[PDB]
Amino acid sequence: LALSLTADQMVSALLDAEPPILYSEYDPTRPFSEASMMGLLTNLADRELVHMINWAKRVPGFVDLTLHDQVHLLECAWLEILMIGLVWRSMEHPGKLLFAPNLLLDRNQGKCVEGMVEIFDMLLATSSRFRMMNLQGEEFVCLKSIILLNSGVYTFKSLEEKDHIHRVLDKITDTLIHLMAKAGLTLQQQHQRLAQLLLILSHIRHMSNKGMEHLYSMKCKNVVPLSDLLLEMLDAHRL
Amino acid sequence: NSLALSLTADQMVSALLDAEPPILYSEYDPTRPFSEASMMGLLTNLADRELVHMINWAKRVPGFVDLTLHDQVHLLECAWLEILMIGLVWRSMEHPGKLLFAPNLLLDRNQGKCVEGMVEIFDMLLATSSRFRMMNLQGEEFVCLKSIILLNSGVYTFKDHIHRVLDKITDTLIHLMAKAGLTLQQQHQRLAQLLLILSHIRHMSNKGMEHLYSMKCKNVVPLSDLLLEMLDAHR
Amino acid sequence: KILHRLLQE
Amino acid sequence: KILHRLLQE
Ligand SMILES: CC(C)(c1ccc(O)cc1)c1ccc(O)cc1
Ligand SMILES: CC(C)(c1ccc(O)cc1)c1ccc(O)cc1
Repeated sequence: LALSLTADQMVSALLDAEPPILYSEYDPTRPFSEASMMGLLTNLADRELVHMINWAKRVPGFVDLTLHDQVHLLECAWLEILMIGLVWRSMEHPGKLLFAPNLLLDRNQGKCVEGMVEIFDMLLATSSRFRMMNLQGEEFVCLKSIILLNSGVYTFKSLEEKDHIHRVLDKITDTLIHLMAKAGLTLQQQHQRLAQLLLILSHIRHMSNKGMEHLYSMKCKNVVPLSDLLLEMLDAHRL
Repeated sequence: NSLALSLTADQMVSALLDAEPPILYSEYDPTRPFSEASMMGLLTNLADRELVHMINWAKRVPGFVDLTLHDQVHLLECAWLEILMIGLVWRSMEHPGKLLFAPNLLLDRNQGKCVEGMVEIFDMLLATSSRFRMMNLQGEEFVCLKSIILLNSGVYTFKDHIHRVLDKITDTLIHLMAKAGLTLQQQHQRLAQLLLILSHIRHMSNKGMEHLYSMKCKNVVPLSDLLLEMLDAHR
Repeated sequence: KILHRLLQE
Repeated sequence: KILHRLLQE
């Protein structure tokens, strides 16, 4: 099925699978502490994970994998996926991270939490990059599925599994080129932009790992509440 | 204006191939195998010497010496471990199951256990090497990938010049794949597969950085001031 | 295993 | 910083 999709059917499929944008519990009047602001973000993240899990099932080729492999891909990629979604929502708000329609933050507020400001700056910088490139929604959904399939594929007959993932990855690459060609880009421009887009994933992996360590830090501090699902995701990375 | 952007595909390839640092040897003790202090002692010693060559390799990467000294410092600080690792992986490619840290220091997974928390990094490295092998990665492709790491990894933590050079290197990769007879679809597919591996290499670097930090804090083996400065740059 | 269960259900 | 000296040396 997944390997049968045309470029357009792939785009449509991914666009149809897009999770919703959730709201936070943020009260603009309510005073902000360290434990409360991180609580809002962690509360939000926890609810996003549930939607992300069900979104993954609609990503072409994902359900073709063993349950053990699906678990692995999500355990590895979850924070990268949240982050790239955040950066995408934040594109139209220079200097701000749109965690939710009712929660728009800047680097200043990202200081009620220790060590948060570094990760925020990286997220903002990625947002700038998206803006500089004029990232398209069609390209974003491709990138997000690439993260899900690629991020854990090298840390897994159990090789027949890996082979299929690479086939689907190639399919998404074709989709990206197809998109760029439609946008009237030259063959040189297509290859250049494709590279520019994939290079971003390196910086997204980086932010995820820095953020993952920040999460473990918050957990051990035992000040901010972490959901049971979030603790298990965090545990998957050990640390 | 940078001389880098004016070079042709072949010229870029040649410059990079020519900039390649040498393959260093480790200390020649044959009856050392192998504790934790001696293991990490050999590796950190090797890393320190490789860094010196890396710093002078970077200066020979077209477009790099056109950046301010500060940008050069920033890029190397960010990318140094990714560059050691991709070098290690490349060298280890024709040696399935083994990591060729040096011609006289070819280690396997079991030996990774010798050091606490290094077996996980070993497996990742070994998986990357195998992946590279099954892709039949070429040396010309490898040097392009390595300089891409140098210019890209720290670029968003700061611009136009670097991205123009990055584009230039992208042109160079495609140029190689076309030169090799690959079809269009194969060219962009291979371009993507190669670049996607850079994400894993970044992951390995982050994990390796944490491991090197814990080894520091255990104060098992002393680290050179240089290696300590490169580590400390990651806070 | 929460994630495992959500993936099934 | 050593890196600065090496980058210039
Ligand atoms: C996991 C976290 C709460 C989050 C929540 C939601 C989101 O969209 C992106 C990230 C988070 C972690 C670390 C961090 O520095 C900021 C936010
Ligand atoms: C920095 C380190 C000694 C190294 C040295 C040389 C090398 O080629 C690759 C890595 C190293 C650090 C951490 C690690 O887990 C393995 C090796």
